Amino acid sequence: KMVVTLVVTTILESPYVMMKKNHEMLEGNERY
Repeated sequence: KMVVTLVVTTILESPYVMMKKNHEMLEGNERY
């Protein structure tokens, strides 16, 4: 053939950053 020759950190506080329902099932970016 042709031969070419040339992040965001947070905390576990309840009102600020809480884990939503089904956190064990859906975990990651869309979890908190």
